[PDB]
Amino acid sequence: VSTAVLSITAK
Amino acid sequence: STYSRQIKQVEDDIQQLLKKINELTGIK
Amino acid sequence: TTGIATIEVFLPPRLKKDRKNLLETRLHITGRELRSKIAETFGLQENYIKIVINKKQLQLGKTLEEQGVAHNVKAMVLELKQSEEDARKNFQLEE
Amino acid sequence: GHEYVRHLAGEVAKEWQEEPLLTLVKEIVPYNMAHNAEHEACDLLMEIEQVDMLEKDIDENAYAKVCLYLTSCVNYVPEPENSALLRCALGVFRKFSRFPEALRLALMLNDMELVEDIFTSCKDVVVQKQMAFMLGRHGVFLELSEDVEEYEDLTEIMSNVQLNSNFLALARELDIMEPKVPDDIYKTHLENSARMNLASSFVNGFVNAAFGQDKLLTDDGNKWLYKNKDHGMLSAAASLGMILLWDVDGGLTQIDKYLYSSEDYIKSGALLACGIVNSGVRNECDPALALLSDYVLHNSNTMRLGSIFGLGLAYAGSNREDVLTLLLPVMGDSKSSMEVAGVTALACGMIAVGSCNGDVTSTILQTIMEKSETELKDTYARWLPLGLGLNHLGKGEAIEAILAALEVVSEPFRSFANTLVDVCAYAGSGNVLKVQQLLHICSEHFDMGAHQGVAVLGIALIAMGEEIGAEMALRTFGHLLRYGEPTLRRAVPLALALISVSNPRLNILDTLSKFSHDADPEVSYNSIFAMGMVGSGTNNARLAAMLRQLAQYHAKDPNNLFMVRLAQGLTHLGKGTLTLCPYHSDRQLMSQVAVAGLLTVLVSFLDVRNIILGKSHYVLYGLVAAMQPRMLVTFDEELRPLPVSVRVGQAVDVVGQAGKPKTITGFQTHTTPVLLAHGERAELATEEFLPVTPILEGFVILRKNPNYDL
Amino acid sequence: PDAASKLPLVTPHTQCRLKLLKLERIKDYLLMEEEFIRNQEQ
Repeated sequence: VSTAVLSITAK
Repeated sequence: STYSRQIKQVEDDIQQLLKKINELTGIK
Repeated sequence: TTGIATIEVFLPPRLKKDRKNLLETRLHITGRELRSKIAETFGLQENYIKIVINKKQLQLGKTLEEQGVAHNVKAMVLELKQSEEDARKNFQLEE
Repeated sequence: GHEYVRHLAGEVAKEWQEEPLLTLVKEIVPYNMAHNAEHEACDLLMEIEQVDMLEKDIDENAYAKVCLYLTSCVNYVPEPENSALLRCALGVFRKFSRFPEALRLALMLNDMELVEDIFTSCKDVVVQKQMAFMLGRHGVFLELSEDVEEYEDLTEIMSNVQLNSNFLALARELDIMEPKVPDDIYKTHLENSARMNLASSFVNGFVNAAFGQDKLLTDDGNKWLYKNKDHGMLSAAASLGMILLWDVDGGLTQIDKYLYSSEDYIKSGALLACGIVNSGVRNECDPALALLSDYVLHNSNTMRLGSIFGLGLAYAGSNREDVLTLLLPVMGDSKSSMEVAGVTALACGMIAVGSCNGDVTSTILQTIMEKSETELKDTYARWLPLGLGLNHLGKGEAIEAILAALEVVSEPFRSFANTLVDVCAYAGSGNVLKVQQLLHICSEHFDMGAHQGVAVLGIALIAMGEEIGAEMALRTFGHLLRYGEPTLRRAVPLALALISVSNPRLNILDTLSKFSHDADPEVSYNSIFAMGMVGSGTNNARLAAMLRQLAQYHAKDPNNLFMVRLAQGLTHLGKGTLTLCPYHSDRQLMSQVAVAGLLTVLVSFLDVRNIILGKSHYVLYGLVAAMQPRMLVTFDEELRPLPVSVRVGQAVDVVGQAGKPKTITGFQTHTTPVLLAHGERAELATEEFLPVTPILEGFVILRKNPNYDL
Repeated sequence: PDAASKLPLVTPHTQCRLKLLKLERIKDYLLMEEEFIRNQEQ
């Protein structure tokens, strides 16, 4: 589908 | 309360994700 | 000094003595002699203990010098439930 | 206006990410110190990334709150803010002369030079004694210099040479010196082969661990020792060293009788027992290196099997150059089987855990390259990456080059090694990105899917850092067990055991009990062993009842019955006085040795059919590396026991709310020589004594309070 | 209570960065759970 954007990778 | 809006948004996202998890996994 | 090495002997705690004892000796004496000396001065049975010297085992047949001992090296004394020669015998009986 | 300045600080933090700002923060922070709103000030410097001058504006009455808040935020923030937060909190502690809690943060940082500087800077000999106690519990040893005052006592405390005597003093105090036969655990009279003998040997070792007395082996044990057959006869002798754990003088006395055996299995089991006996305690004369060194290159592979594992357990978490140089050539030896190579990898990883040793990494990589693909199909090859992974345990981004070195390796062993080392590098970090990668690995269904079990185990190995990730990983493990492939779900019980070892929480025990009687034999064995591991050393009555019911159910299945007996032995480990949890100091310090041992057992359990149930059950003795006592001793200035009244109860989070909130709830008052369950804190009931360290775990030193009896 | 939907108790109750980080960790694990379940169902 699509890699879920976690809080850490949000940068 | 500088994080009040961030905490509220994260809590709403948590509740929505939990509801989606329950819907996908069944448990009813 | 003058061919005197003070081995740092570590006795078992069951013998309630000083944990670390200095013991001066010469270096060309054989392992059996060293075993007998630590047996007599610290009061243990000569054939009922084992010496761990310089992170290795004490070679009774070989002299101390060829084992690589030196100054201020440590020797731990381990007591034995059975002596080194009759333990093999009774274990051979236990076959 | 408080609200106006709060909004101004929030706006300043917002625009910083996008000269007078420094003045604004230098005025706002002292205000928040004044009006007891410390955490808002901490958030300000956290946002604008100037936690450096926060230290200068701390008073004596608020250092504890700011320090606790800063430390509690580290588990949830990524690098490089972890190091900055730890160093700032450590500097604040050091400025206030709170040396033990500064050494705790230094140990968290894994900065050896900083730890040595903190230890040396302190002038109070008693504080140095307590800090040496914490270092000995953590497995960290400092080579102090001779001019340092009280060298002998400090080194003795750090080397844990007095651990056995103190543990026996506990056992006499709690009148639990009486040995327990495995029949007392089985309770077969209430119930309405070499395998069972081996299981009973393991139970006998587990229950009487570190006690030094036994009704079954300290007697004429040759009858019981020969009652086992073949490789089980390996482990029973090794179990004799488990009863004498931490007793490197008496234990080696009781093992030396078996060193003269003409039987190879007993001789190498006794060598492993010698290694086990020296585990934890750091003797100056190196007896384990004296007894087991001559058998690392022996013709018999069993001789090597016992010796290498014993040397690894004895010198685990030591990074000793001599032991590593003695053990490395064993890998490349032609006569060394793949079993011996794997056990050498485990031992070298345990010795140099978390040290990123260059020689160990190079040798393990070379050994992996030299092995052919058909050789790599062997499951004991799985121990080669683990020893590599243990080499970089918790190091994080230090494995990328290693990862590159692993690219040439053929598949599916390349994927297994990559996942194992990637997991070990981020052990106890809670990195949600790494757990996301592991879940991506576990998502693809498929021999080919060997690394999926390692990924499942690594989810727990990363989420074990803190409780939020732990419970979230419990939910994730439930999903994996529901949707996973059989190879995927054979590791979920192992992950559950790893994430809650010695913590018998009801939900995990129920989850494991549901899958204990499962159709797949391997998941059943893993679930039963995880029931044992989760309640290991807890003496849980309910868990014992479940295990007895399972023994009734699995009576006709030798493998399941063996696993049930193993779980029963683990549940009563050390007669309830030992814990396998790798986290101490209020579950904030991760013991690399304990993690290494738990990994050695659990990764090997990924092939429980051939390793644990086969000829390699001795790997269970890796749990010895994780065996620590759930301790609370109060010592006087001269280290003599000091019975004091303490309140023990479930730990309660204090961060946030102001005042002096109670840190425990539902507590009871006991004299100090008491055992602390997982998650249980203890506080001095009276004010007669002041502890040297805030954490009342392990060995604690108390000083007379001048204010008391004023 | 609600069984599967017991989430961990975040601390402290007062709004701050630490509570935000804990709640974001819970959200991250829930997001990973959602991705894993959506991948396994299909």
